[PDB]
Amino acid sequence: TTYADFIASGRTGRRNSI
Amino acid sequence: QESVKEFLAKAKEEFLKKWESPSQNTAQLDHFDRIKTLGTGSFGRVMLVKHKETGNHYAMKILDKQKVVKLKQIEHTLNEKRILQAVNFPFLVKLEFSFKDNSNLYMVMEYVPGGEMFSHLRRIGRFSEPHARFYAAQIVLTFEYLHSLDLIYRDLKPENLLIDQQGYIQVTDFGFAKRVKGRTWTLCGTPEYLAPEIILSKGYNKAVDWWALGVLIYEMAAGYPPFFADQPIQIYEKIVSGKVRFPSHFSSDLKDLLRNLLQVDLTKRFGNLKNGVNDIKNHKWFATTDWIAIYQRKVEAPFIPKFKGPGDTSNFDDYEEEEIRVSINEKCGKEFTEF
Ligand SMILES: O=S(=O)(c1cccc2cnccc12)N1CCCN(Cc2ccccc2B(O)O)CC1
Ligand SMILES: [Cl-]
Repeated sequence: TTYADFIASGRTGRRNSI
Repeated sequence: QESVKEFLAKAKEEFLKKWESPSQNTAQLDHFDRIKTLGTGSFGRVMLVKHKETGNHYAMKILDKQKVVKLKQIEHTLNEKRILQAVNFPFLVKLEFSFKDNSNLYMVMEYVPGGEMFSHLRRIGRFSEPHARFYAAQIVLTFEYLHSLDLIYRDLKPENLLIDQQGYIQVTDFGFAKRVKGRTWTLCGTPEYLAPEIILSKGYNKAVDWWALGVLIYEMAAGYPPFFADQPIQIYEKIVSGKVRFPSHFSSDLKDLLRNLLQVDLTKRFGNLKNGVNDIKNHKWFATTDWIAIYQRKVEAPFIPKFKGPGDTSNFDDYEEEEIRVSINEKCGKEFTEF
């Protein structure tokens, strides 16, 4: 699912600035 | 209508006055007892502190001057403190004290015990549309206020929104907020929230904040952002494509709003058109929103964080408690003269 793809992305935690 | 113009004109006069003559040096370190580390970053820390005289709790952001200089953050750091002491709006965190010593810069802010929107969203999964709309209305008003000061915010994301004891939002981070009457060019922000024109090396303006609002609304309502991937470059490629998919539970009104906020063509993006912010405020998805009642905080919040009193820290994570060292030698004095 899209949520599963979100989890697989590894970007589920707090996101740092570039 | 004429009331709004008059309110924003008064507000800009007060802002520019404080902007031109910032407050400095309104407390010192030994006025405070340290209680707990609330957050740790590459240039400093945020700690829960108790003012010894009054017993009031505060969040104290502590920035290591040498790390700030090492990481090329001098202007952002000075800018954030200058913004915070000069702005005044219900959904913006209040700066109570600031000072510096040999080693560090200190900003002492009202303590928001409910923690980041981010944790609550990841815990619950996603917010219902009424819940998401409640937060969204506050960001819309906040952006209307900041844009009236010619400030582009550029750093919107659930990580940067705190939930107060009334359930309302407080915006905390202003390092990237730039005074921009025209255009600006810096690549900065968080990948998931970057407008395509920031990725595309074009000049950009405050319209990037309305794009980011679209990202935020999508993430609050879906539980995940519209554009994600294993690596930032692949997020950039999805963003600049005009392609986005919606969860099947998104209402029709919500999708129509998001199609107009997540509009690649910034000459067709809501907030950036002839009627400005009123295209958003008057959109069908916001039909039930009492804008004035939101601003006056007279709307029953959909969620109230759990707070077992003042100084409760249960909505923040646990961090290794490190010393606060203050060197015998003044570090970086010339660079931070204006702080
Ligand atoms: O720790 S905060 O939640 C925080 C910040 C401001 C006021 C607060 C009032 N009550 C509670 C917490 C508060 N917080 C909001 C999210 C961002 N970080 C990350 C961070 C951590 C340490 C130093 C800098 C930064 B930074 O990205 O510039 C820290 C600040
Ligand atoms: Cl995390």
